[PDB]
Amino acid sequence: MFDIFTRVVSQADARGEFISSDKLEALKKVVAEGTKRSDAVSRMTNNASSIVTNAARQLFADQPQLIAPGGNAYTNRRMAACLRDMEIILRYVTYATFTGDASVLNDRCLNGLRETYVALGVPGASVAAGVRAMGKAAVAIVMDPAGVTSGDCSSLQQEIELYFETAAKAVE
Amino acid sequence: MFDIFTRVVSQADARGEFISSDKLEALKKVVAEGTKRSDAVSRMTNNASSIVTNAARQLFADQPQLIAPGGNAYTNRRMAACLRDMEIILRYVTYATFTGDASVLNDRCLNGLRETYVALGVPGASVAAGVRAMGKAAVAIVMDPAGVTSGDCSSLQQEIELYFETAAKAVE
Amino acid sequence: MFDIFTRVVSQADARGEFISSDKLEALKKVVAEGTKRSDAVSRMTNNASSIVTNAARQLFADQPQLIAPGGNAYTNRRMAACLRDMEIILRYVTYATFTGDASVLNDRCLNGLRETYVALGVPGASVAAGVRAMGKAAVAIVMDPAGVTSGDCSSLQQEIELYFETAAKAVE
Amino acid sequence: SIVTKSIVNADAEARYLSPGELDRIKAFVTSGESRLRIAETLTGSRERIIKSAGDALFQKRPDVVSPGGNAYGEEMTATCLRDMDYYLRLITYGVVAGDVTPIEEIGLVGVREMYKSLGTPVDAVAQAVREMKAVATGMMSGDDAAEAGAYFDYVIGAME
Amino acid sequence: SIVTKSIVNADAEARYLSPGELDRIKAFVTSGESRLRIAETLTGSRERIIKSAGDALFQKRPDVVSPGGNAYGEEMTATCLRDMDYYLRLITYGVVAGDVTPIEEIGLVGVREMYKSLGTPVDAVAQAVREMKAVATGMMSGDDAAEAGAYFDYVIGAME
Amino acid sequence: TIPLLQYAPSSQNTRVAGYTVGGDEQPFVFTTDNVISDSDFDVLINAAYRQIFFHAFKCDRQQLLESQLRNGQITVRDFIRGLLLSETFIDSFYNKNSNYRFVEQCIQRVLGRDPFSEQEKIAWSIVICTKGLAAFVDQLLNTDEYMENFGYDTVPYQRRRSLASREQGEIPFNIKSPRYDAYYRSQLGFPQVVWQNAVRRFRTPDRVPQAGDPALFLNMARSAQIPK
Amino acid sequence: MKTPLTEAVALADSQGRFLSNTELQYLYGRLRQGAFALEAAQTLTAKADTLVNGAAQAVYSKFPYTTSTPGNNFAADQRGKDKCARDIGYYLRMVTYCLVAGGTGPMDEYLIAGVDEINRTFDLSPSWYVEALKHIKANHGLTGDAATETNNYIDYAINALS
Amino acid sequence: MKTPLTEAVALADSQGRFLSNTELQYLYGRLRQGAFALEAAQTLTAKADTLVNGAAQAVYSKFPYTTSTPGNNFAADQRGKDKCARDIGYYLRMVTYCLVAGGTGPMDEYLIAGVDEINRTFDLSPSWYVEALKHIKANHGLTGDAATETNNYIDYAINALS
Amino acid sequence: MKTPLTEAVALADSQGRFLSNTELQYLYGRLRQGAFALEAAQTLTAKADTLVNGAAQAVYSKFPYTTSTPGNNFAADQRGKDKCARDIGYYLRMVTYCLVAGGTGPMDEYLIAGVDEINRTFDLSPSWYVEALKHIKANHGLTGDAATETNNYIDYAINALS
Ligand SMILES: CCC1=C(C)/C(=C/C2=NC(=C\c3[nH]c(/C=C4\NC(=O)[C@H](C)[C@H]4CC)c(C)c3CCC(=O)O)/C(CCC(=O)O)=C2C)NC1=O
Ligand SMILES: CCC1=C(C)/C(=C/C2=NC(=C\c3[nH]c(/C=C4\NC(=O)[C@H](C)[C@H]4CC)c(C)c3CCC(=O)O)/C(CCC(=O)O)=C2C)NC1=O
Ligand SMILES: CCC1=C(C)/C(=C/C2=NC(=C\c3[nH]c(/C=C4\NC(=O)[C@H](C)[C@H]4CC)c(C)c3CCC(=O)O)/C(CCC(=O)O)=C2C)NC1=O
Ligand SMILES: CCC1=C(C)/C(=C/C2=NC(=C\c3[nH]c(/C=C4\NC(=O)[C@H](C)[C@H]4CC)c(C)c3CCC(=O)O)/C(CCC(=O)O)=C2C)NC1=O
Ligand SMILES: CCC1=C(C)/C(=C/C2=NC(=C\c3[nH]c(/C=C4\NC(=O)[C@H](C)[C@H]4CC)c(C)c3CCC(=O)O)/C(CCC(=O)O)=C2C)NC1=O
Ligand SMILES: CCC1=C(C)/C(=C/C2=NC(=C\c3[nH]c(/C=C4\NC(=O)[C@H](C)[C@H]4CC)c(C)c3CCC(=O)O)/C(CCC(=O)O)=C2C)NC1=O
Ligand SMILES: CCC1=C(C)/C(=C/C2=NC(=C\c3[nH]c(/C=C4\NC(=O)[C@H](C)[C@H]4CC)c(C)c3CCC(=O)O)/C(CCC(=O)O)=C2C)NC1=O
Ligand SMILES: CCC1=C(C)/C(=C/C2=NC(=C\c3[nH]c(/C=C4\NC(=O)[C@H](C)[C@H]4CC)c(C)c3CCC(=O)O)/C(CCC(=O)O)=C2C)NC1=O
Ligand SMILES: CCC1=C(C)/C(=C/C2=NC(=C\c3[nH]c(/C=C4\NC(=O)[C@H](C)[C@H]4CC)c(C)c3CCC(=O)O)/C(CCC(=O)O)=C2C)NC1=O
Ligand SMILES: CCC1=C(C)/C(=C/C2=NC(=C\c3[nH]c(/C=C4\NC(=O)[C@H](C)[C@H]4CC)c(C)c3CCC(=O)O)/C(CCC(=O)O)=C2C)NC1=O
Repeated sequence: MFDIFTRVVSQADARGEFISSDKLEALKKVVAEGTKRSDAVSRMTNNASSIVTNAARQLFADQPQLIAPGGNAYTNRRMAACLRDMEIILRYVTYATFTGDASVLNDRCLNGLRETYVALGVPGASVAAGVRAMGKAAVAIVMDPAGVTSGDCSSLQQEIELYFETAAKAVE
Repeated sequence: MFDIFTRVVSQADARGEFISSDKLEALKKVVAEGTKRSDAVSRMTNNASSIVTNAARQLFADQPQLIAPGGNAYTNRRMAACLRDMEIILRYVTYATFTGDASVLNDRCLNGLRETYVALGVPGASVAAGVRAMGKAAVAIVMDPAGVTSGDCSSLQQEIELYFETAAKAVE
Repeated sequence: MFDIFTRVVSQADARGEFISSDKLEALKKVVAEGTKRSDAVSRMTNNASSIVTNAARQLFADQPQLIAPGGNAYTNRRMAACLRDMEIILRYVTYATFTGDASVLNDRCLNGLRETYVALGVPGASVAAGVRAMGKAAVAIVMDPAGVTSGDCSSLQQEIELYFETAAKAVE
Repeated sequence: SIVTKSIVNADAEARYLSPGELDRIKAFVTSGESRLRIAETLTGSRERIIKSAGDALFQKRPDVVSPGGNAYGEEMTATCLRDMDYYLRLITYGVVAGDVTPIEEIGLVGVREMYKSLGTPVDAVAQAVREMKAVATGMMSGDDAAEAGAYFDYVIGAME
Repeated sequence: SIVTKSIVNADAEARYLSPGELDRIKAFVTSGESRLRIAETLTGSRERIIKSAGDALFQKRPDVVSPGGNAYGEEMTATCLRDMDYYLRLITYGVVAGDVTPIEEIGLVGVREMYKSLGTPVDAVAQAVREMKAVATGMMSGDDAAEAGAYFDYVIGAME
Repeated sequence: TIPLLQYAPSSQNTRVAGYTVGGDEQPFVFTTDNVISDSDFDVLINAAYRQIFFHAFKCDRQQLLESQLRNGQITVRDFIRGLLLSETFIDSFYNKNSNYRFVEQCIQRVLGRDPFSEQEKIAWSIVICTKGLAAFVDQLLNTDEYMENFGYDTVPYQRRRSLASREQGEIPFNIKSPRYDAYYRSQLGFPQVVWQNAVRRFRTPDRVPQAGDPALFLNMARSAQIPK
Repeated sequence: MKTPLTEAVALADSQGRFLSNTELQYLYGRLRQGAFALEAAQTLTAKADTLVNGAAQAVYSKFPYTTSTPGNNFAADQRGKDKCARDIGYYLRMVTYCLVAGGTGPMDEYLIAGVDEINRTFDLSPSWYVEALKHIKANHGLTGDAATETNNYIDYAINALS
Repeated sequence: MKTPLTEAVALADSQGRFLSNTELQYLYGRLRQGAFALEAAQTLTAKADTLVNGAAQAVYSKFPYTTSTPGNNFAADQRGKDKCARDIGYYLRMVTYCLVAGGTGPMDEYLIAGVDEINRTFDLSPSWYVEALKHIKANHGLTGDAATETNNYIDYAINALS
Repeated sequence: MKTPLTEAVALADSQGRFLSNTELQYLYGRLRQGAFALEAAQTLTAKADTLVNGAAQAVYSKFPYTTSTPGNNFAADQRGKDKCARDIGYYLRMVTYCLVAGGTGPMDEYLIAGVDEINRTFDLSPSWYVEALKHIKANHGLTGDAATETNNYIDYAINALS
């Protein structure tokens, strides 16, 4: 549970001194691009149900063993729980790119859900591939311009793909 | 938490097909002998307090170290807890032979109580011998026919002794 | 959670016999010196806030790294928690020398707080030195006479220094 | 065995085997079938022999299983039954060989030094072999019980 | 080990240890603490390594557990997990020794001849060590995973 | 009365929404709203006793608390508090266990969920000694989770213990978490000598598996699943 | 898994008591049910494939738009028809499983518990499945008390759908 | 009041659902039970007074000290015999009530729930009531399945006593 | 373990405060109690074996049926007498333990907490133990305030029994 600003504050307090000037110029540029970070976050957020349905749509086209009887996502209840797990992961990705820090995504999902999927018998590979495909579709949905003033979103595609790869690797 | 019927249903769903005919003839014979299963279950149930008192009576005649001061079942509170533990084991045996499946006995006792008796310092050997003697007395009480129409209990002595040996081995 | 008397009772019950005579003469001498023990306790109790403030005063004069930024007791909240931890340790020392047994001090602090200070990142060395200095100041405050009748304070210096060294070693 | 003992006893004397020793070897060769039957009787029912003999021993000598004794605890009682299993195995070897040189030459020479270094009362071990003898001679016919009880008798005699 | 290899390599050359070999032995002597930490990491969690690696292997190569394969049946699958346990033990030995001469000098010389005499596909054994490497390097930090994966890499390389 | 240090919540079955209809392995719910009989009140009281401290002896039962409960003056969460601050529960649970172990046990029983991490039990363990067990129980009962899932008159229970269409759910907290820890066990000197087992535990030393034998790994070879 | 013997054991366990005559009454009743229900489940197993095709054709008949419009939720293409007769056979198999188990437990655990959110996410109208279950409960061809309780299970699925 | 229909309604209410086929299985089973149990309860009602006197005489026979020693707990005087055959008739009436109700509920609510503390406070041995219930279950004179479940209720009272 | 110093520490711990003058008042009172109670416990230790045999003989005298009837709960055989004088000595030893500890804690933890269910399961009348404790409290032969508080502990055991 950290912001960008609280991250700089905690680092400056662990140093024990005041915040240096270059960190303040970095935070000024962050305050200039923080809206830039988040209009996209808004265009990521508005299409979330389409994102998770298309992600499960491609995943269960890709691995039909999960839909097959005896598969892990075969049962209707389990399949609803699977879509719930995916939607939760997407929501915490949107939270982490809202606050601009991966510590919220770590705190809320990562440390426990790997052991949860081991204990449940859930294959971590399929949900890892699903989070990867969902992240690819999310950047693909975010990057296109349909009536928005053009801007360079290069570091925020960088950051969003970082968050999605962190989620997919912590899932394993 | 499974029946016989729910066990066949879960196996047929994991197969993914309908239930085969031979399983249905087996379940028809089970429905014919399920009352037969039951008669032993009711005559087992009616004498339960006599069963646990005679079992503790023979056990504490057999191992007087438990009654001896410093023994694990020496204290009045601990001795009442010991009779409670035995009565609980007998009750879940009666539940498992009611539903016709050992999964209820597994679910309710087995996976935790071995570690519980290790952590408590409870000797698993004495309670294993007590469950064995209680099971021997239970089949001995069930098999005698007093005021009952003659019938064959042979398979069900098999099943009850199976449940008691599963309990005694999971205790260890 | 044991007294002196309950300790002799539990030992005599584990023996299974009555209490021997020499233990009763020992307990009679304990009943003669138990008030002794606890005037000592009362003059220890009345100066407790001065004891913990002087102990933290010497400790943070001795190790200025804890007060330094990034130190474990640097933050105001953490420093208040540090004084709270010290006052708790002193209180359970006073409880153990009230009941005349170290089992209360063991029960309430010792088995968990070593792992707590490991998991927190708390340096066990500084709090060990602080409990040692607090115990030295506590015996130094207890041993002096200011308007009190002469008494055999010394064995009880033995017992109080035993309790403080047990606390400091269980902290580590 | 019998053949080893006869060969060695003629060997020190710088002579061949005397004809009396030769009909001794011949009679042992003929009685080997009954020896093998006693050995199968002792081998096939070793579980009940060790179990019942340990039960009767700890009934008879309860102090070695009480706290303070040697065989106190789970693994110590398991090692105690293992030592009894060792001695029943040596009994089977001595039954087949027709003489006690397997039993003595394996598990009876330094038995006092070993069980003194372990802290074990040797009289309780003699009681263990006594209960093993009781269960084993309760398991056979008359002459078979006498022939097995000779070797059980040698083990308890070599204890004390 | 490293010291054996340096001593032998100076020994054939009829010379003492060169100073570069001596600081090699010195650096290995200093890194022995991290080697012992990797060894405790590999030793303490051997159950989960062998279990998960066997699961992923039989998922990956199901024909060796199907009827017709080598590791078909209860005892054959138990022997398969035992062979995987042997190779994880040799991995721990090679991690401590700082070189692969324990692994090669114990369980890699005639591995092709042995597994050909048993009727075993050696590629499936390489997949078993691959899954063991995946579970083991999923269990450690980065440099620890690299240092253990070097020896796992040597075992899979010496298979094929 | 400094605030608790913040702690991570780990992933658990309670954390998700969960899509379950009324199944068996869903635990039975006991509210005072649907029960009014003398009978039904006795059944509810025994259910609460079972959940708080596995078995309740006749001396253990509190005539005051049950007697107040049948009128309606006392709500069932106040009955839970009366069981928690009861002396026999303190004696069986608080005195024998360690402080952190006690916080773990009571969080399991009252909240119906396992604690998220050791750091959460460490965070909660300070309230006990700083303010007393009564103030800790007061701080534990009025949280968001207890008020959201049980509330005023629902007996607490283990939440989502068993999953839907599963054979084995989770271990019940009653059998899983015993009354005292291993330290109090070591205080009793409780590993008892059992010679009557070692007669029946004794197998011949030839039959015992050794380090070259594959019988040690046979349990793993039969516990692992092999696809057809 | 709400089956009568399982819930009887759950009642006796939550009460903390032994089994009484109540559970034995439950048992002679359950055996009375199963004594016809197993043969009725076998008869449904026999008629299953034709019932599935007839239900799919009735669903295409009442809702003809699903065969026409392009959409991956609709069964216009062939894969929609494969998947959709697959879930027809799923519904029929769950009906037979509840006929064997003697309670609504198997459909409640395999179908009902997530069906609402699945039809919400996938744009599937539940009325299609209601029409199919109505065709099945009309055309199963059983008679007597087995037919009434089969219709009970199918009507339970209908009420759980909408 | 653990009776089968009441506990079926309690299950369906605590689950929050409607009634299913499980409760109807419980019901046809309960009607099967009551179809003999009501006539058996009437037969016990007929033989009740002689059974009460025979149980009291058997209790005085096995425990002859209670007729001899002076004590208000013992039935040495006449008021002890009036009160004590009164609680014999109480036990028999609760047996008939559980025979009508179809479950152990009436004895559990009218007898069992406080009997231990009452026998503790009043110096009444429960073995007296065990002997009386054994005499009743020997001498009730029923036959068949009604006799077996009557013996079930009496054995339940015995196990609840000691 | 309800002993005065233990419960004083429990009060001060649950309140979250240090020790006050209240606990020191508790302490000078406890030392006043122990100053006679330890010698009284030694005197009971001296007279213990004859008190146990006298209590067993008084129990056989008031309840002569227990010596006569065959039954493993009754002390008709010799093993019943060994076990039963063993639990007489158990009761007397718990009385001495509470005399040393200064509170009813040891008997409450070693005797009272399960005695009701044990006497329920084993068909032991608690009145036997009440008679034995009455004989002990009559025949212990102490005098003064030690005798009054010894009678207090024995009467506490009696009230906990019935
Ligand atoms: C806030 C963070 C958080 C996470 C991440 C979380 C995961 C989580 N996923 C679960 C189940 C599940 N998760 C999945 C998901 C999948 N399985 C598959 O087959 C696919 C590989 C994948 C779909 C992407 C499925 C199918 C279950 C159901 C297992 C079951 O019900 O038996 C469960 C078990 C309890 C339950 O769902 O109702 C938890 C706790 N819970 C949380 O609170
Ligand atoms: C919470 C409601 C809300 C929204 C949604 C919002 C969005 C928003 N995005 C803006 C700008 C912008 N937004 C973008 C975003 C992008 N351009 C690209 O080519 C990328 C693909 C993409 C990022 C991934 C860019 C490039 C600008 C240019 C102006 C600026 O830097 O703000 C601005 C500047 C002011 C304006 O447009 O009138 C607004 C209002 N403002 C609001 O108050
Ligand atoms: C539903 C399944 C279930 C089981 C099986 C269970 C066992 C269980 N037995 C316990 C204690 C016990 N169990 C025993 C039983 C025995 N010890 C002996 O000496 C004999 C070998 C044996 C008699 C057969 C005893 C004596 C204790 C008391 C330990 C103590 O209070 O210190 C405890 C500790 C808490 C307490 O009783 O009050 C648990 C949790 N609990 C459960 O909820
Ligand atoms: C809950 C009240 C209740 C009871 C008590 C009950 C018992 C009961 N036992 C029965 C059968 C039977 N019961 C037995 C039992 C045995 N035969 C032996 O020789 C063995 C020693 C013994 C088992 C150990 C047998 C062999 C049958 C034959 C019929 C059948 O298989 O059910 C039947 C079949 C129907 C009938 O007899 O009218 C009933 C009613 N039914 C009830 O509703
Ligand atoms: C009843 C027995 C009991 C003990 C012993 C106990 C210790 C304890 N000390 C803690 C923290 C602490 N304890 C200390 C104490 C110290 N750290 C230092 O730097 C010094 C070496 C030392 C001062 C002597 C500090 C600074 C913290 C704060 C850690 C933090 O808040 O991040 C915490 C974490 C939760 C919190 O304080 O608010 C616990 C549980 N809690 C208990 O309930
Ligand atoms: C809770 C309120 C309270 C207090 C404070 C208290 C103290 C107290 N201390 C006493 C004795 C005493 N107290 C001491 C204490 C000491 N002498 C030394 O020289 C040592 C340095 C020191 C111990 C470190 C001694 C030596 C005695 C002699 C009498 C005795 O043994 O009690 C006595 C005996 C009775 C009396 O003095 O009238 C009292 C009253 N009593 C109370 O009720
Ligand atoms: C430490 C060096 C070392 C190794 C490697 C070793 C292997 C070894 N593996 C054996 C068998 C075996 N090992 C396997 C193992 C496998 N088959 C498969 O399909 C899997 C791919 C693979 C394991 C994952 C099987 C199936 C057998 C039994 C062969 C047979 O029964 O014919 C045997 C014969 C039985 C025995 O005595 O264990 C040896 C000696 N021994 C050694 O000292
Ligand atoms: C065992 C209980 C069970 C049920 C009921 C079940 C239903 C189910 N139907 C699905 C899709 C579907 N369901 C339908 C069904 C229809 N659409 C129509 O137009 C027709 C009216 C109707 C034919 C019956 C179709 C065509 C799909 C594929 C559409 C998709 O991509 O999601 C999916 C998503 C999986 C996928 O996308 O392939 C589930 C989970 N799954 C289960 O495990
Ligand atoms: C409807 C269920 C029900 C039961 C079972 C019941 C028992 C009951 N029996 C009582 C007394 C009694 N119970 C007995 C019975 C006996 N003593 C003997 O010696 C004989 C062996 C045995 C004859 C059956 C006697 C003689 C009394 C009067 C003793 C008294 O003052 O307490 C009392 C105390 C009331 C009183 O003192 O008059 C109760 C509550 N009450 C009930 O409401
Ligand atoms: C330290 C506190 C303590 C007490 C009080 C205690 C009582 C106690 N008495 C028992 C049995 C017994 N209690 C009695 C006592 C009597 N019966 C009579 O007829 C006489 C009137 C009376 C003689 C005093 C007898 C004879 C037995 C053996 C009966 C049995 O098998 O259960 C048993 C069951 C153990 C066994 O069966 O051997 C316990 C636990 N145990 C304890 O640990």
